[PDB]
Amino acid sequence: GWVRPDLGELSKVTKVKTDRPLPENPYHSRARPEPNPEAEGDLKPAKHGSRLFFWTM
Amino acid sequence: MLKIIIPTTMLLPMTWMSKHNMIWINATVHSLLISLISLSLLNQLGENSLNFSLTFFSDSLSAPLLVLTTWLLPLMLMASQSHLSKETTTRKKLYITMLILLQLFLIMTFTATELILFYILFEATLVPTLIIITRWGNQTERLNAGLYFLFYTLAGSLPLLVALVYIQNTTGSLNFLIIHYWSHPLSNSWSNIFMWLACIMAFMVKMPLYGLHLWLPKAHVEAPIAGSMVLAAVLLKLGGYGMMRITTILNPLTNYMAYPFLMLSMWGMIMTSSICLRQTDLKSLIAYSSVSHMALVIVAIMIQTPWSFMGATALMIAHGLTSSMLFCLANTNYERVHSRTMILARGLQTLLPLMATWWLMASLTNLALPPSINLIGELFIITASFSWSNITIILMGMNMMITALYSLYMLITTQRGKYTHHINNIKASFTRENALMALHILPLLLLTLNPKMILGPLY
Repeated sequence: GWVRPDLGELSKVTKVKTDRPLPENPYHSRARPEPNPEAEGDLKPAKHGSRLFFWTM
Repeated sequence: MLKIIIPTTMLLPMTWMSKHNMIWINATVHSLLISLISLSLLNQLGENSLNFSLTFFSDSLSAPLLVLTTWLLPLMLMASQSHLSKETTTRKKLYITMLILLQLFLIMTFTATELILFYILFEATLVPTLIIITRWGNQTERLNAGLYFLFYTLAGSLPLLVALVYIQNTTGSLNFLIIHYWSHPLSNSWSNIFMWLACIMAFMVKMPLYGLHLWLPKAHVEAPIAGSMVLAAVLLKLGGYGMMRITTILNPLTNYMAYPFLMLSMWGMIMTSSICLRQTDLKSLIAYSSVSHMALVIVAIMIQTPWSFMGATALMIAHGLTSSMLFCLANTNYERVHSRTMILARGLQTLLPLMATWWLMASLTNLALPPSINLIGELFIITASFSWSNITIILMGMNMMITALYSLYMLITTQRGKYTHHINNIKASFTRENALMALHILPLLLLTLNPKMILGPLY
């Protein structure tokens, strides 16, 4: 009592109702480095302008 | 302080757009006007300098230099009237532009409030003078003259630049006021002595120093008449004005390793004066006498005695004037005879009496005859040296042996004596020569009566 699978029918992707728990860390990844100190605040005029050599502004 | 800077900046459109005939009439008539405008800068406080803006300021040391430069500018105009009459008008306008641009860079240089701003405008002056010396020069060697000029000055200038940025990264500011208030003792480490060597050798080269002096004989002699006065009168003295400014952070190493320079000046001043008495070219005499007086002021700064700083300013202006009449006078014999040999023209008072009158009073001014500020400034150096070392007098006293031994010597073989009966070229004196002679020497007796303003900041 069997049925020949139709062409393409057997290649269909399928869902499996396994009861195995999800692998939390499949790659065994470690702790990741924390991000760089983020940027915040508002842009205010540069104090005393360029401040390069004698340029007052 | 843009009271003086801008009208000189604008003077370039002025001469460039002036008509064909006036140009020089235009150039003088406004350069005198700027001179009395710069005469305002004689307003000093006690010790707090005149701080006009963030980048520009002046003090009791800078102001006499500013008036010297600004009032000088008309003088090479009239001095160059004769020499450059034949040339077309466009280069005439260009030549005046070089003179104005030179005085322009001088006045900002003396008045910069930030050390590097001084430096950028310090060596910015060789660029126009290189044009003046090389293009408008007369004799063949003028080609090598310019090379000797810039390369000597630059050979010490670049070490200063590397030193200057180092102080910037170390202290945080090169500004005169900040560096003076936050002045710190320059230690005796081998790193620091080379730092001292870097911040001193730049000015020493165009001081000049004995041995490091060849450019002036090879430049002033073959420089154009206008160019020659300006070099000796003021462009000598950027190193000096800088020297009293940068010497506020080089302590105490200055009192420890200035001996080789104090050496080389003292022997050099006698050496330069002695060889001055033994040249066949009169123009070399003012050149060699210039360094002899100039070697004196390096002694002043090295001991850095208050009295030494007194005469450093006075002799600077005194010699800066002193070389001016002699070069003007030495010019007047030249184009009349087309040679700078004192032997060829002797006893000119039998032909030019009034020229002789100017010649001798400029000469006795070089003699440092009191009450003229030539002596009093030069004398204060003697007193400071005696405080430094009582023995010092003899070597410098030997300098009061050679000066008049030559400073009246060309008199008795250029203006004084008999005349050779073959030169019919010698003619009457055009009033220009005597007129510029008047504006040249009459000041030095005038502020002689009132020496405190040109005495310097140590008043």
